Amino acid sequence: HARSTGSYSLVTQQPLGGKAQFGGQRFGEMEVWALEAYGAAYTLQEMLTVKSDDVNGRTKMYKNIVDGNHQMEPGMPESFNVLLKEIRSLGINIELEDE
Amino acid sequence: VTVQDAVEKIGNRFDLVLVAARRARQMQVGGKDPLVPEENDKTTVIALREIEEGLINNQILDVRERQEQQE
Amino acid sequence: EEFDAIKIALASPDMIRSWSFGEVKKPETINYRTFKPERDGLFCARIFGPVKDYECLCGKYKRLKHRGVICEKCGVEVTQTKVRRERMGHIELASPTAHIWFLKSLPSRIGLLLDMPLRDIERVLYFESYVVIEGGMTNLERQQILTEEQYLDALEEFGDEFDAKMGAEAIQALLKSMDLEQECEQLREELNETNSETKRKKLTKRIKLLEAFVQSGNKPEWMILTVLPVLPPDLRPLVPLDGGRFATSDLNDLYRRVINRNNRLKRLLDLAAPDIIVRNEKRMLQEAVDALLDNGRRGRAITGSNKRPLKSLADMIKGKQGRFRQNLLGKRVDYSGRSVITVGPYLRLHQCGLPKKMALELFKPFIYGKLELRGLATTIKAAKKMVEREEAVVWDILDEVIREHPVLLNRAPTLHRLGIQAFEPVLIEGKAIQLHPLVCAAYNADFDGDQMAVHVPLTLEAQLEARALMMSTNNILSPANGEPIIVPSQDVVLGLYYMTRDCVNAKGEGMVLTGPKEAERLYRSGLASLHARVKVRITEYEKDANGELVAKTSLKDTTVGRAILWMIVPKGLPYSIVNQALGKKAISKMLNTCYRILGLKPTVIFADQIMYTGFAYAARSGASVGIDDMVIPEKKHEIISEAEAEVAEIQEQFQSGLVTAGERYNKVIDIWAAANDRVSKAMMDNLQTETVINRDGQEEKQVSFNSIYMMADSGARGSAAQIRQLAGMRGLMAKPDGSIIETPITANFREGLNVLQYFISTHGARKGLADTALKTANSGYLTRRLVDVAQDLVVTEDDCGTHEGIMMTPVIEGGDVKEPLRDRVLGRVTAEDVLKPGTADILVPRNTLLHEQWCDLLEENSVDAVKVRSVVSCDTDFGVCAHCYGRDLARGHIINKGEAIGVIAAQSIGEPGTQLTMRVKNKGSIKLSNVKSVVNSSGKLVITSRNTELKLIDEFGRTKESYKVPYGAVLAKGDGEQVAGGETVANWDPHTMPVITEVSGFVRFTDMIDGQTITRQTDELTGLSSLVVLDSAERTAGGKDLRPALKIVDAQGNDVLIPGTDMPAQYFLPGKAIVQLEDGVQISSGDTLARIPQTGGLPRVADLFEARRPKEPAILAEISGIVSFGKETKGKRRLVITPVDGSDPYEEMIPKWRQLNVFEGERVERGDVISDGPEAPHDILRLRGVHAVTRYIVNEVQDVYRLQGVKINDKHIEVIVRQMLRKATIVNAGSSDFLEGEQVEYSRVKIANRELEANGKVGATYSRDLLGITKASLATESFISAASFQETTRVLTEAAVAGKRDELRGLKENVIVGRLIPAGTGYAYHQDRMRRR
DNA sequence: CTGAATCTCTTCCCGCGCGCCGTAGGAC
DNA sequence: GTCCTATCGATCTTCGGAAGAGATTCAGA
RNA sequence: ACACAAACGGCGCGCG
Ligand SMILES: [Mg+2]
Ligand SMILES: [Zn+2]
Ligand SMILES: [Zn+2]
Repeated sequence: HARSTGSYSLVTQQPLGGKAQFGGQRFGEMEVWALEAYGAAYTLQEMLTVKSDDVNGRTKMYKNIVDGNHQMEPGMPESFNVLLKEIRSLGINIELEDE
Repeated sequence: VTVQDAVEKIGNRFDLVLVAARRARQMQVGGKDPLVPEENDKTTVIALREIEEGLINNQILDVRERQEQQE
Repeated sequence: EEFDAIKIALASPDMIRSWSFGEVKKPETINYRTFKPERDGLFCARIFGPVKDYECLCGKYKRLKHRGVICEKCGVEVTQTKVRRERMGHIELASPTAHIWFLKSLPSRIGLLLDMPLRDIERVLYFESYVVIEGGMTNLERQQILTEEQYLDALEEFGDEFDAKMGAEAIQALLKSMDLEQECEQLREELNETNSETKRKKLTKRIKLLEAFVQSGNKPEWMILTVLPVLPPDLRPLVPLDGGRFATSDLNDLYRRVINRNNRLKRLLDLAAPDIIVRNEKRMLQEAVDALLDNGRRGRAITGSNKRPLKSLADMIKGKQGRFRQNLLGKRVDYSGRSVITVGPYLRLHQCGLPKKMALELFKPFIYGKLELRGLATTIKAAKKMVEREEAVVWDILDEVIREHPVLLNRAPTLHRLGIQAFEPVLIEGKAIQLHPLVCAAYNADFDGDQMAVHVPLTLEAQLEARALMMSTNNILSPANGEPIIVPSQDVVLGLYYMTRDCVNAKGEGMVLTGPKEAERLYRSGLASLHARVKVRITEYEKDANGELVAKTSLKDTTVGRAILWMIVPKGLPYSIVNQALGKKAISKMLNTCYRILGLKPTVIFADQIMYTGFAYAARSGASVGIDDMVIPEKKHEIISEAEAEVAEIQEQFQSGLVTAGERYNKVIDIWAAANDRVSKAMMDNLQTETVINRDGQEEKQVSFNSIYMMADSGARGSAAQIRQLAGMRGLMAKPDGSIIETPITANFREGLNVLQYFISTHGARKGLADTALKTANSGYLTRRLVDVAQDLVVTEDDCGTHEGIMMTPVIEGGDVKEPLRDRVLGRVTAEDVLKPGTADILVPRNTLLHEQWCDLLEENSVDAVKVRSVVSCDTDFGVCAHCYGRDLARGHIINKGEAIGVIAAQSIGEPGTQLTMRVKNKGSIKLSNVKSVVNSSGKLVITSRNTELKLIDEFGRTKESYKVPYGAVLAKGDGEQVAGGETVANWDPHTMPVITEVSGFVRFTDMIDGQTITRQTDELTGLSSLVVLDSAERTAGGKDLRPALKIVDAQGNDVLIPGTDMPAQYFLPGKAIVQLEDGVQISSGDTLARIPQTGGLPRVADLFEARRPKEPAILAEISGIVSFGKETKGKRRLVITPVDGSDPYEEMIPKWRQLNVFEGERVERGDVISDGPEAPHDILRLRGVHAVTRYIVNEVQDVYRLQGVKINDKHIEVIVRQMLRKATIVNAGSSDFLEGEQVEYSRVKIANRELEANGKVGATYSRDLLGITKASLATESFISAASFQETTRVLTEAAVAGKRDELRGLKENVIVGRLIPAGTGYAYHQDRMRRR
């Protein structure tokens, strides 16, 4: 099975899963540790932001590839927002700090 | 190609990649054509070759950009 | 956008309103007949946002141009639908409502504040018991709870001299009533008085909480919910599973219940329903909310008709299914694929083969760009349209695109960073992905069907990252140990092994060849056999003192195969290494040494040629295996028959009664053990010996060319055990209980088993599978714990500044060494200059990187131990210094700054853990330690010390041996005597504990009382009956009162003084000591008369890291003082240890059953074993921790793997230890606002003292604390990481009350938010980013 | 305020392939 | 038949396991 | 108007 591009789940913008649906491979949690073991970071950043969880970045990435730039914009993982909302949906007040 | 040698010139694995990427984007879309000859390689390798010679380096890159700004 | 920290807080009610964009009124969702969202309901458009694109439901507007207007007909703003997923709504609660977590956190936050137990306040909350307030006017109370009837009768007693309340209202009122700041100061005053520790700890918890609470921006009254937020609907989608028959959506369902529950209460409030009904309603409302949050923390979870518990809000966050594991720390990624694996011999090491089908898909965005760069595609859709063709031009472009693009391949589950590596692709017509054989071994790939996953790096930076680091050529060395992981395969090694072997006589043998060139030709023509013996001329190169390679030529006698193989060998390597049979052993070190001598670039190409050659001649060898190959020794039957006869004698002798059943049993198995071994001797010796050959006449013997022997002998596969089973006997076997069946499996496999024999074997086989199944599951959960705690550590400093360090020795156990000091000191840095052999001369600088030659130089000298700096000793702040870590296993040279070692260490340990299981002797000179001894009347030295050790020297002057010599044991060796094996060390009592008459004189019963303290035991048949001492814990009160002591006497009427001191020499006695050398008998110094009576892998390492106090720890001494008894044994026995200076009145409570290494007057020092048994690491830390406990822990874990022969580098363990004691405890006011008795993270206190003492102000006195990794991780300061680890709710609450702010230090935090982690590449950017600060 | 013998909500390798399968009660 | 409508919570096939630390809790000292 | 497409949650069986 192989997928270059495809739809994304509603509840979380991450790609669909499996073969029946044209889902993408899951980058396992342990494998991230392996990546972390090596000093590479840009790969990891691209891995989650561009390839998994940023509507804006991946779309812009899509164009850049057609533009031959092969450059990504940092973006921000969407699912993180989902978590923040849920936590904020609890009795907890949670915020992002600028300074 | 496989380098395992250019790292000696710059002296660090991480700096090698970081500096190389800085140069690579120049030849990618930034202009400033490759200094080393071309063998239908890709800019990542081409820039990698430039450091592999010790021809390009961070200090030269720092000089290259600042002097270019001019008018 | 720019941000740097996350903060946690409790939302004041207005804050919820601030988030709100509308009150959700109606408990309905959609117009079920035509599915509009329900206005004012759980999906109201105007509250949340438009359902479609940019337009409202009433269609007042239809373009972006209309941005920024409500539509009066249906309200909702004309805006992007995405806003629908973002904005939140609020609910108005009919009554104050309690948030459960704060109620039922294991330490009840509300309860602790109230100082009222969880169970009691629950009554008030649920409206089943009243709490009275303002009752000081009467017998009533500030906050006393009372029965409803108690309250109702109290109402008869008092009209309104009080107030009694129920539910959250009462709780919130009590919170509001708190003069919270004064309460803490009021409690602070109490602490000063508190005279008992159990009270103090309870108190300390409360004040700290209150101080934190007030200092935070939180206020307790907010905790009681009055307004409630509801998640944006899109985040709680209701998918039409089957059109109108939508899939269940629990959160909506819970909301539905609450809203309806709320409304119904509202109605009665409107109607002013009778009090009892509404009271119940209030609880039912609380119940629903309680369920909504947790749905299971309450007495009973609620469930639908499907009979499954509904998923509460917390569920989506907590645990394995939570967001952290489900989405954040691992996620599905586009441009990925999975394939089945295959081996491509033709591939070079850096290359990998993949199928065109996957490749065509994976690079579509790249293809489109090239097409439009080609201009062949007018537009993207046209490009996509052409790709559908799979036209030739597409393949041409695909080749151009893929021309050098690196790619990522990973097996699952990954063991370590070697588990993922980068490759350059080549295109394949089939569908499997082709892998280089040498690499796959590192991947642990077995081609029985293993799948593999592929990912493509997109950007310039990633491509360089992949090529620079991950590319296979870079990763020849293991990081767990700086050793080649590339050692060839079973087949590759065997073919070379066969090639390198020699034949005594062979075709073409005995010629002289100028060099390999003609050797290859001669073999190729078949005029000479591969392993035929031959004389050859050869040239080889030596690299000079600087490295310049110069040639020498010489003639050699060799076998032909060696010469041809030499052609593959590059220059600079001596021919001798290959002039021998090459098993995996020889190849392993040959390749390893080759790389170090020649470097990496020749090595990688050298490996490929080795791989190619091995396959080629393995095929030519025709190294097949057949049943005839398995020669069986005839002795098998003979020994079996011989052994059987003897076993029959043992059984008959047992029938005769001549032997017990156990002795009968164990003797039989010993007979079998000898029989099996003799079979192994015959079987193994024959197979290797099996070749007799003629050489120019006459015959000679040589190692056999048998297929089976070659496979095992080469080391390619199997072991001597396998062949012993197949050719010899399957041997002794045991039940699942581990008991050995009293008859072994005499049958081999070449001949079939009998039914029962085979049935017996099933027990063992399944057990092995069973263990593996659970082990693999258990080990993973261990690794997860490891990674979390370890992740934080990073090398950031060059030098920390310490001149201190730990000292390294070879493990000296089971007598002499069991490991070389050479291997351990390698790659480290000295702490002090090495003292040269002799004295005062220094051999190595104080901080030299102890690389190979110096280590060789050191071992060349007479060194026994050396002192080295360590990561634990590293003084770095928020990290580690490079010099403390020293060499990198995967690079040979010192580490590059900015690398997170912690993950490396965790993974290094993680992989090998899977391999665990879950189901005088020599020459030398003598030396003693912990020595105290006296000489007896027999002219030999006997030990008075209670912890004496024996150690021996090798007459080179280096010492490697150790043993424990029991207290009272007689030393056979003094003087540091020279000794040899069999000259046994000592006369000692391994059965029982002695008591020694250390002084010389007459042993008397002076103050030894007959009957009450020493009693004549009957002794049964002995005829003689012996006086025996009895213990305090067993004897009458007289035993306590008249406690006997063995006292000697001389002319004074009392024993001559304890040598040098006038104290009586009476030896205070325990029970069960038997005396028949009764009063008045002669005795000499050191004589004794008393004899008093005395697993697995993965779990052992597991609890060790968690540092659990053992089930029953050994009892150890503390303080340097003399011991004494008084608080007579009743439950615990009490002993006083009195240091003669300063702190005499120290005493402890001790269990009765433990044996004691001291009784009443022994002078003992800190940490001395009062009894043996497992030590609690914490106390080791407490006594002499940092260096000592490190060495203890390091040795303990190393033993597990050293048992398994797994070469884990110790330095990784030091990394774990760093975290284990990253915490510290303060007991001091110091000159900083740390609580007088406080627990802190070490770095924060360390730097605080740096500035505080630099100011001349009193630094606080602290001790460093031991936390189990699980406990340590949860205690970490960056709550986000801990929150993601486990027990989420207990963590969040901790942050909540604290209102903590996170600076997102470490990897996990950065990973979650997705910004560049401070790893090698990312660290440089992050380092510069702070430079902007 | 000491003592165990009592006490309950955490956790239980990583991924993959099919198959099935999801509120109750009623105008008669 | 189609379509409307209001709660949802008792008694039945339940028990099918168990390591580890904060309350609350058994015996006086 | 130059543009989306069919997964939410469980259970069983297998896989390395
Ligand atoms: Mg396999
Ligand atoms: Zn409208
Ligand atoms: Zn250091």
